[PDB]
Amino acid sequence: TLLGFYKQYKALSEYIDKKYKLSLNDLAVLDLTMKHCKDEKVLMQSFLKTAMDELDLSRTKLLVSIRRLIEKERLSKVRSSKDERKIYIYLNNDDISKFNALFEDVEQFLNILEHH
Amino acid sequence: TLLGFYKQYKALSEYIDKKYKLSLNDLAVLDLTMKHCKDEKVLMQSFLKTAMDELDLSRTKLLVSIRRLIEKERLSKVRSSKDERKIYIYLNNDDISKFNALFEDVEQFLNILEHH
Repeated sequence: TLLGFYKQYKALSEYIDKKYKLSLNDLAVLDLTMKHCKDEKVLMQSFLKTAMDELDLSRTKLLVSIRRLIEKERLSKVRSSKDERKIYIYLNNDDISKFNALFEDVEQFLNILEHH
Repeated sequence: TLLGFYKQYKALSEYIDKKYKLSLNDLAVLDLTMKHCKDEKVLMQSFLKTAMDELDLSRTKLLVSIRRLIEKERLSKVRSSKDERKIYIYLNNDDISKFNALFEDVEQFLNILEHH
């Protein structure tokens, strides 16, 4: 069951990587943004604080994930308007359908792995 | 369930890393040395062949796990005296003792994690 768990993680991790060019860190971050950012803009700084705390990653590794997500069009960003130093992240409606598709696919691959 | 699994994996990895200075890849390989070089010295080029076959890891990956397991004195190697200067890997009785103590401890921690 240790070895079992190792096979699950490797298979799962290869699947996500070959299919969506994301890591599990990426999916952990994306899932956070769903809870804290559903069609409501959130300041990076505030999100990074919640995120570092909840997922025990470095600030540095989170920004890698956040950049990758926005680069791959799974998460949105906005600057300004008033203050050109406050950046905001958010999930729009297409980001959300994408989120629903990625996780149904990924969670269902995990259900299968959890048997064989 | 996705984030659950991620949490489990993060915690197990960190436990193995902090307490044993090993990775999951290592444990997997060690488990594999236990199904193959418990009773015989085994030729390393022969181990890897059946290792990649059964674990699907990078040859490049395996050679670093093996070497770490020997450096950590959880696996043993010897150099043919006879005609080749080829390398054999094997588990001795101290190694097998360390193997059972290691897997007992890690399986028990995994068991704890799989309840929360």
